Amino acid sequence: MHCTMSECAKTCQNYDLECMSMGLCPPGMVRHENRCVALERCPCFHQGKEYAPGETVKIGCNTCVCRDRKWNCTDHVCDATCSTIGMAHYLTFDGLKYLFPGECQYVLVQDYCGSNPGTFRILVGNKGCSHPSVKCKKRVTILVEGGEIELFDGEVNVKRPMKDETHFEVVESGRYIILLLGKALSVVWDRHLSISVVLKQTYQEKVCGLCGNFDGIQNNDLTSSNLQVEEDPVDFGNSWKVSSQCADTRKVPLDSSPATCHNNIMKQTMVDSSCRILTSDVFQDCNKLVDPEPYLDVCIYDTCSCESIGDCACFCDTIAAYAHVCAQHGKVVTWRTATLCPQSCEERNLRENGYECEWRYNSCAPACQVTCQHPEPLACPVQCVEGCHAHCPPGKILDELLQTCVDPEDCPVSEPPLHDFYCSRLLDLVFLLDGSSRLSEAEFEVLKAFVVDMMERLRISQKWVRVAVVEYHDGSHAYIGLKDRKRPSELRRIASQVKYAGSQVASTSEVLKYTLFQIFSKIDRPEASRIALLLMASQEPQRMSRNFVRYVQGLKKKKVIVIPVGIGPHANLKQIRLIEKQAPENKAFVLSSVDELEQQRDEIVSYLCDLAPEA
Amino acid sequence: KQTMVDSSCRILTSDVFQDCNKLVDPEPYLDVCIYDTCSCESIGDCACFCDTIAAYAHVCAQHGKVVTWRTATLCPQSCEERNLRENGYECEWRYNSCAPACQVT
Amino acid sequence: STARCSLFGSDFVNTFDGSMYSFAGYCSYLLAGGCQKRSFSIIGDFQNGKRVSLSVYLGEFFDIHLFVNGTVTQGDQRVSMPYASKGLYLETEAGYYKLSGEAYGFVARIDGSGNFQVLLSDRYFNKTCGLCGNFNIFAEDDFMTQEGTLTSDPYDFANSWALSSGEQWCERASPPSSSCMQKGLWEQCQLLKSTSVFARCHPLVDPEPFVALCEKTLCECAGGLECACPALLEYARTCAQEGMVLYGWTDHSACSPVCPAGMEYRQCVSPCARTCQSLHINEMCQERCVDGCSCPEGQLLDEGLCVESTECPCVHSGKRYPPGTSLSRDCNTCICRNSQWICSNEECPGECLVTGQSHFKSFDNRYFTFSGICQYLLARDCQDHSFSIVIETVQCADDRDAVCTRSVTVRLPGLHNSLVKLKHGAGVAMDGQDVQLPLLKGDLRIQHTVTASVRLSYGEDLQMDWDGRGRLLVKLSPVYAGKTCGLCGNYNGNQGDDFLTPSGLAEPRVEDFGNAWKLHGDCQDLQKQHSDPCALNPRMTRFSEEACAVLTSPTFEACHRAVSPLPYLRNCRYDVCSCSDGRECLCGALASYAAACAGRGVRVAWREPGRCELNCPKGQVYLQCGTPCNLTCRSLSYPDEECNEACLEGCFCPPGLYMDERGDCVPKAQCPCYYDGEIFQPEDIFSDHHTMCYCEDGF
Amino acid sequence: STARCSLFGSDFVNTFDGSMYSFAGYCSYLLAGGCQKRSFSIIGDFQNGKRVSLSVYLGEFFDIHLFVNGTVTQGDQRVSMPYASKGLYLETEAGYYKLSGEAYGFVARIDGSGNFQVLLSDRYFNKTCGLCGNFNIFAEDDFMTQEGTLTSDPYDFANSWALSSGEQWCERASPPSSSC
Ligand SMILES: *[C@@H]1O[C@H](CO)[C@@H](O)[C@H](O)[C@H]1NC(C)=O
Ligand SMILES: *[C@@H]1O[C@H](CO)[C@@H](O)[C@H](O)[C@H]1NC(C)=O
Ligand SMILES: *[C@@H]1O[C@H](CO)[C@@H](O)[C@H](O)[C@H]1NC(C)=O
Ligand SMILES: *[C@@H]1O[C@H](CO)[C@@H](O)[C@H](O)[C@H]1NC(C)=O
Ligand SMILES: *[C@@H]1O[C@H](CO)[C@@H](O)[C@H](O)[C@H]1NC(C)=O
Ligand SMILES: *[C@@H]1O[C@H](CO)[C@@H](O)[C@H](O)[C@H]1NC(C)=O
Ligand SMILES: *[C@@H]1O[C@H](CO)[C@@H](O)[C@H](O)[C@H]1NC(C)=O
Ligand SMILES: *[C@@H]1O[C@H](CO)[C@@H](O)[C@H](O)[C@H]1NC(C)=O
Ligand SMILES: [Ca+2]
Ligand SMILES: [Ca+2]
Ligand SMILES: [Ca+2]
Ligand SMILES: [Ca+2]
Repeated sequence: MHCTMSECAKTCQNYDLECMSMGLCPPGMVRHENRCVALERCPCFHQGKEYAPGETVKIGCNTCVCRDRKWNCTDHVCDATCSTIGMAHYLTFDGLKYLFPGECQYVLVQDYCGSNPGTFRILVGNKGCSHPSVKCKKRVTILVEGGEIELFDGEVNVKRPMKDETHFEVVESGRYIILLLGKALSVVWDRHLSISVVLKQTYQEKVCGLCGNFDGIQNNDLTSSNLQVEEDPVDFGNSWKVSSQCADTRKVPLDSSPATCHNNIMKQTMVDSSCRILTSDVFQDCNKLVDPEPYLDVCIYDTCSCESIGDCACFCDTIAAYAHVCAQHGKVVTWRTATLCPQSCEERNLRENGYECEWRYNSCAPACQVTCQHPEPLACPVQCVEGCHAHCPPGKILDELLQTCVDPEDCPVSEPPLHDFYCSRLLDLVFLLDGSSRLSEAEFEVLKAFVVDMMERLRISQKWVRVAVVEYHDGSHAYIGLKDRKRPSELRRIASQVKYAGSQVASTSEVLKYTLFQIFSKIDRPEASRIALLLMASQEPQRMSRNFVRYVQGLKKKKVIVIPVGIGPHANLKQIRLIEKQAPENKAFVLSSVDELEQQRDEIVSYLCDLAPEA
Repeated sequence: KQTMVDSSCRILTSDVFQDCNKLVDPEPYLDVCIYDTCSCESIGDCACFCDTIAAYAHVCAQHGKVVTWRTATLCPQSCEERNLRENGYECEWRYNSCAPACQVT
Repeated sequence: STARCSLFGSDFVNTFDGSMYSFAGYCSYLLAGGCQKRSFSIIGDFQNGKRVSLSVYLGEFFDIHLFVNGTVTQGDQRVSMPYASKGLYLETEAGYYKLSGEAYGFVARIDGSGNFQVLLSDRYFNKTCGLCGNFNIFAEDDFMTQEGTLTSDPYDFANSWALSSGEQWCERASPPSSSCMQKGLWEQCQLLKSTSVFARCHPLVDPEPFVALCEKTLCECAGGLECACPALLEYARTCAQEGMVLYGWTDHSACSPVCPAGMEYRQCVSPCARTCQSLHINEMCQERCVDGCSCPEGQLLDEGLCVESTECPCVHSGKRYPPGTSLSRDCNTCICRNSQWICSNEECPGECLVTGQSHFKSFDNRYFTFSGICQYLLARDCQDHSFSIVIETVQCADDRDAVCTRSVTVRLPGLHNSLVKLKHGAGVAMDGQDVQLPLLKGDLRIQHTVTASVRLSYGEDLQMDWDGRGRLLVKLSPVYAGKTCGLCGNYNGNQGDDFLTPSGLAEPRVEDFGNAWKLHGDCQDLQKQHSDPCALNPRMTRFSEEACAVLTSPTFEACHRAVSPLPYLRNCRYDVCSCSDGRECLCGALASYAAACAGRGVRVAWREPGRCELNCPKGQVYLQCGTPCNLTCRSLSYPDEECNEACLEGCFCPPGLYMDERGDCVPKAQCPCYYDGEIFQPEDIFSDHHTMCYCEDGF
Repeated sequence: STARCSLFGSDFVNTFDGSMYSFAGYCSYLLAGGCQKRSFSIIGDFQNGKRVSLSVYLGEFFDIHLFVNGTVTQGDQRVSMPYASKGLYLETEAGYYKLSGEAYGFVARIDGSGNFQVLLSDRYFNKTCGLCGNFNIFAEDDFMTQEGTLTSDPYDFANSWALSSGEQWCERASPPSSSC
């Protein structure tokens, strides 16, 4: 080896970490600024710079305060912006950027999915390209509350009116059309390609489509319309096409550069070096807050695919999308130049008067100014947007019909009595539902009704009784968790709308494993009784039953009661007796058929509440 | 790409240039436009196409046919960089399709 | 509103303005198009008088050829329906081959019997010319020739609108010879006038031209009453165009328009016919209905076939699966019910990975590259301190971009604060003592894998696999979900927060995130994570591209569905460009992607003589899927130690031989016996105060 | 004004700042180039200790290979002199094969006996690294390795600046045996 060169101390950064295993200030004091500094006075770190205790940092709509080397942040769910970037790239609500070129019409956002009663549905159609091209454009159809607003050719087309036209509003500002479709839904459109949908927290967990289910989780955003998560965005998008007869995207091989750059060098590098504008000095301060790499990829892809001629719009619009994101994060960037993507507003200043120069381009101007058509101020998602902005003296107001500033006067215009039996006591309960084919869908429906009425007869809350519902169909499909804060009526609705799997096998040992290691992972209510209904209607292959006794004994060691409720001739009576042998309180119910649940319900709930203590 | 180049260079035949085409033949400039636009495949600045069209417009202006071919969506040009100022803004500079060449200063 | 042109029957045409005539073409002819400035051309192709295809040209840059028998060719290249390109949509709407040009303002169709159809938007009023004639309500002027003159002869007009090509030059077509009439057949043509259902349309469409056409086609007939059907069908379609759908004409007459197997012909079929795998968006379908074929009531379409609503399958990964089928996604399963999948919604084991020049995968599948040079906290249980894994990174080549893990360190506080160090070269030390493997010590187990990689296990809930060259794979059971911390993330099923830092906030930059987890303050804080090391060594860029492209080749297409190849492609190119030896790192990256595929249960035979063959020691044989449980003679000495491990690729002894310490393959009669940690040779005997033993067959 | 680097004789090198040493390479090595952001790379190719070509790369989109015996190949495709493309000019100036890069700020040359030459503009002062060393008048610091550390051994430095390819992976070069 030809080498030819040359307990532990703690630092505010590495205090909580291990000691370097590759080889002194007083206790309670820490190295900082090459001096010993007391604990509880170490600063907090963000974006590579330090913050003294008591200082604050602004993160989206949330605020964080530095206390004891830990940021302590507000927990507001900020408004989320889905965005179509370029001609073939999408950015979901949770931040997943993915590629999907398609010719057809697709669901961009929709709440008419799942059990939720829908209210709005936004469709996006690609016209003039699927492989990004110069002459391309996108059509948006906004089917909100029965009304319909179509966005096309850079103009709004209200093809049917809404039920509440007061909630509806359209604002034109800078390059963008801003539509308010409600108190919690808005759309921002650059009039050419970059559609953006903004949702407030009230729509969380409810929407779907190409923008994904807004839940703060990225991994599940490629959930197909048929509820299956896809590894490839092409299949996901194909699953979200509105018209079945239309063509599917073909999953072209994933070349390192698109067509017309795959075999065209000196175009690939021109595209690369021109898209590196995202890394230049003007954007260099935004790159600390936002990652330019996804937008760099979009820029390269669209610029290869487009090879535009007269309008350089593909490149310029991608850069403008990145600048729009930066402006949302407070980093307004002046990226336009006379030699790079120039924009002029002088067409609005030349006039029959000659020339009067109220309109300027501005890097970004306040989005929703007051006008003769919008005299009252109105809340709108984006604070500052790029484009032509009319600047005129105090007290003077813009008229959108004149595109001219004019005087303000010149404008042209719980529940106990649900049953006699009500169970107000400390209990944690799990319903394990056999999803095998040994129950037909009709039988599974009556089994669900049995669960639902039992939930009617329990005092559902984090106090008193907590309920969880788990279907097992060789995998443990949980529909309700004990941590869910939803109201009892909503929980009963969710239980009533549990779907039917109908698997040929439903591993019972596997659901015992699931409840043991994932449901009762931590006993957060040691004073409360913990009970599970292993209601079951099927055999399992012997090879899958080998760890059954281990799991039931582990559940006993956690003092989780398991009450097997065998149903029908195909119930695995052997596993039931094995459960009974573990503890006397694990007494079994064996039923002729699921309709006998209606008869057994009263004593089942009586037993469950006998096995639970009061406050 | 050949046909996009062709149809975009046909701007020389459009209405704004249609009166100049009586005085000047656009075919040579159409050929130059097509050639340069294929060869360039420009990215950020659309300068090859725009400069060829500007050369044809310059010839037209020499022949007295001043043509207003610029648009916000086609080869836009802005002069506002000269109007913004340390005092704020004053709008003395304007784009003009063509202005007298050798003004007094 | 919109015009309609039809070429129907054997040799008949109907213009936009209603002029109707016969033409038996022998070449291709212009049916419609922009007549001064021809932005598009609709071209009907004939052969021996019969129609064979309906072509469309968008102005010499795109051409499409829809043949009568379902075949579609773009240029001379065949393509499959449905097809969409450059504003043209080919679809099997209502069982009839559609070719929609909404942007260009036209819709074309071929029915099951070969009758062409063209609908042309109002924007082409008085601006089109072709066999369909001009489009101005005056019908007498439809026969304008391409020379710009009217003619009383249909054939002069049609031949004037012929179009030749480089493999077909048009001959002058002329009327064919004919014989001309039979009363019983003539009654069928008179149906147009006598029947009540057709009588509805008389105020809108005069039946007399159709009756004359029907009479002369009966003269041309070579069959039974069905010869009158083209005229009746065209009359009904003309009436539908004018506004009156003649719902009952198919029942009164003896005709039955051709439909594909199992589908019924019906008037006013909604274009938005219900396929199973279709969103229930009925508000979008504002279009008018059309005549065509439909599946019988209660059935649904599925890849063109009609199926029962309950019979029809789910779709995943481009494949269709019958109802009741189950698909696995790691530890989860998804059941096809109705058209949907019912999925298991449970947490599966998390796998963090360090696999090259500082390429990482968090427990939540966030891929990133960091390239920092320090000891970094890779993964730790910040909640209960069950374990703590630290990696030591060094520059692994001359390039600044080549940084890879040299050694791994694992603290196990529950095991009396044991400090295992996994070293370069796959050695192991414990509390500084170099140790000999396998090591069994309480819950801790360490042993060599068939790949010579050290595999560490601690209980059931933690496992590690260290190859000694720089690849580390850490597998946690769901017990640690949410409890984890470090570069590998918090293991909570979300990529979004994997750049969390001990400060409690998520760093938007990988550099700051990684610097936050460095253990030693004197280490350099990484300023920028430079991607694309190929810039520093341009010589390697061609090899990098052309070699790492194999990850997207059909060699791995079997896996692209299971695992996305893009992160592994990025990592491969980075490694090949930055490594000391590009061949070794090429093999490393390809093996990483193949290992991911195998983790998803897909095995790819990717090794070949030209790339990355395992040259197995001595007489051992390479297997792509071999079982490790019974390879070593220790397995003979400890047969009751349970082993259920899945197969893996590596070097194994032939089926009849076990493997000893030297790596030599030996019959079980020659294995030594391991007893109390001592190695006894075959046939060895010993007796003690308490016991008498002897070694035979490795036991 | 402008720097000069030379690789001359059998196995000798002269840096921009005057440091001079011997190296018998067996692979291709970086002679000069943008050292943080490498917009271009000048690469000297050796074989059995002797020089065989002077290659230039403009950042992975264009490469040119000027061999000692007059042959020029763009990529693997042979081309004939004079040649001009993408700002690079190959010319037989004064009987010696020139490779001018005025736009990029460098001029390269091979004389009739195989001695390489590189002239690098002032804009690369203190911003280049390679066998020609950095370009700052201090000559003692020319032996910076690609790892960013000085070394007293010319071979450590040179081998640190080796560049491998998909058909040639660099072996560790070492001083040859000699009599003196
Ligand atoms: C964080 O802030 C909240 C709200 O002021 C406060 O209740 C809490 O004690 C603070 N500290 C922690 C560790 O949550
Ligand atoms: C752009 O608008 C902001 C106000 O939001 C103003 O401060 C700035 O001066 C404006 N720039 C121009 C050029 O008008
Ligand atoms: C351009 O200048 C001419 C005078 O040379 C004038 O007539 C014309 O109105 C000007 N155009 C604009 C847009 O200022
Ligand atoms: C039409 O049918 C023939 C005979 O089966 C077949 O060979 C051909 O591919 C089909 N399509 C065309 C365009 O001929
Ligand atoms: C149609 O076009 C012809 C030829 O240009 C013209 O004479 C006629 O007025 C136009 N309109 C109608 C209704 O024919
Ligand atoms: C090991 O097990 C495999 C599979 O169970 C079997 O084929 C083989 O014969 C066994 N013995 C050896 C020495 O491989
Ligand atoms: C150098 O000389 C050899 C021998 O004549 C010749 O084959 C070769 O083409 C020349 N050029 C190169 C690059 O080897
Ligand atoms: C050259 O670069 C080094 C490293 O950035 C710097 O320390 C030095 O000041 C620069 N200038 C000179 C004259 O060395
Ligand atoms: Ca989500
Ligand atoms: Ca007419
Ligand atoms: Ca996470
Ligand atoms: Ca120097």
